[PDB]
Amino acid sequence: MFIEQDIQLGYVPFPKSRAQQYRDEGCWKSQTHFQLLASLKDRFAQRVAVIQDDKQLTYQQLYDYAIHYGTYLKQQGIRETDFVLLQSPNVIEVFIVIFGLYAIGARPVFCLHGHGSYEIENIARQSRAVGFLKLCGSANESTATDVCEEFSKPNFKLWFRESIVSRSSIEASLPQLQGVAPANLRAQSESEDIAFLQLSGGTTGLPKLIPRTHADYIYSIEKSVDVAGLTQDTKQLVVLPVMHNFCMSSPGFLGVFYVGGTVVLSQLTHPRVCFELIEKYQIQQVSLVPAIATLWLNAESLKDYDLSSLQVVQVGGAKLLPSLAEQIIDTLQVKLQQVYGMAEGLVNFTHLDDSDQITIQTQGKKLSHLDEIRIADDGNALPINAIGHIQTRGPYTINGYYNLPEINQRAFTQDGFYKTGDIGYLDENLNIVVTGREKEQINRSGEKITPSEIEEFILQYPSVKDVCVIGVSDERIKAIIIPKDDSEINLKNIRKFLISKNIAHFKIPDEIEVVADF
Ligand SMILES: O=C(O)c1cccc(O)c1O
Repeated sequence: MFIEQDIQLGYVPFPKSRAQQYRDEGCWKSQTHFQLLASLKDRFAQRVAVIQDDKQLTYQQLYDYAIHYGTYLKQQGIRETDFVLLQSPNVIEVFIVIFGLYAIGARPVFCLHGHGSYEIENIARQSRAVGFLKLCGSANESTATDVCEEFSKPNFKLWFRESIVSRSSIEASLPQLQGVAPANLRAQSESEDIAFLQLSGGTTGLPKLIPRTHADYIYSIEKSVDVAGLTQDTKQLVVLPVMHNFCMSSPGFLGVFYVGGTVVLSQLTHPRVCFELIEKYQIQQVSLVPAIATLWLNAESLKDYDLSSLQVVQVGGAKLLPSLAEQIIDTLQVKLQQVYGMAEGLVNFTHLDDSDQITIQTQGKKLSHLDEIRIADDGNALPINAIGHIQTRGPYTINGYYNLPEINQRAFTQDGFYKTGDIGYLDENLNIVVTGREKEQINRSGEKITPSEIEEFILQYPSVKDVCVIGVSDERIKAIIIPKDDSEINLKNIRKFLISKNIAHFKIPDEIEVVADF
């Protein structure tokens, strides 16, 4: 079985007990991403799935192009369970390449547009990817081979390097299909096999690989569809990066596909462009982050377009100020829907029948009744209305990043809960309220220190069992160390140990404290 090899390659699977419950309860279903697409072509063949400028794909056309492009990848040497990096802006051909890979059982590795070669190089190595597919909005951008020529080290195993330039027609975007006869392409992947790798939030360093299976990702999409209220008449505007988990599935373009609705792709966030598309296509839903909502609400063009069709606006990132939330609701005359989610798994939505106050003040309810949210104090669970470290496990939450055993020992609890790094509380209605991050960045005399970084090194000290690197005002760096009982755990020795390891001088603790617990 593929899972046997995957485990040896760094995949941490769902424990057998928890996997059975998720089967028994009807969470995990038996469709891969491509079996889902086939059944969507069966139900919604002639419905428009995607629009981008003057290009458009019905569900039938999406499935046909995907078959064709999958046949081409197969002829080029891509094999089932191979990892392939996919970097792309918001162009319509990205849906052909995603499902083309799914059609032969290849495994996408989703990379944000705007990630540099520095990010691509480490992701390619860590995933052992054999391919890099890069889509370009124009003939000016860097091709897949241009990016690979920037690597510091050769990567011989990443031998497939293909670029697609998005042009005025789909047929002209995929000229390599011209000499390929479409194939009955048959992958043997099961729904519980790994479907793809996502990337974690890359604000503090190199992104981590996140393995999702078909069954658990499609389950999350099914649930998101219900809570966002999507139907086959839904028209959704896509302004966020297509490669990002939010835009993909919360409820994302996959949620719209799932119901036979229409996705409208814009390469741009510019207010006037988006307002025009909303008016033109009578868009009813859009997902935003606060920075885009601020841009829209302060545009003086707001009054020049008919935005009457807007019904719901998702806002994700868990960093939405109540004042802006209320401005969103009243200015756009929509139901606000806050989304607190993460590529690693758990997603929380406010509900469409929620009071406006709840949508203003909270990030709503977990997708699954089998989702488990622990607000941890020392590790112990806290009651309602107590602020603590948000931890989670459930039917679509990863049990480990891919091919990262040392990080995994730290990013998950002993009983297998994912540690989000966020703090917050569950209120009286069981709505999550995110109030901040567990360990923010320290401002030590100009330098910005990532606590997680200093913690990793200090954990390489033999007698150390736990450390928490915090900042004090003056800002100084303090390390709270829990010993395994060692007088050699002291400031001078820890500092010299870190210097010897060649960390940045400006990231060494200025103070130590050896306690028995936090
Ligand atoms: O990564 C995120 O911030 C995010 C936000 C909302 C919904 C999601 O699925 C996410 O991954």
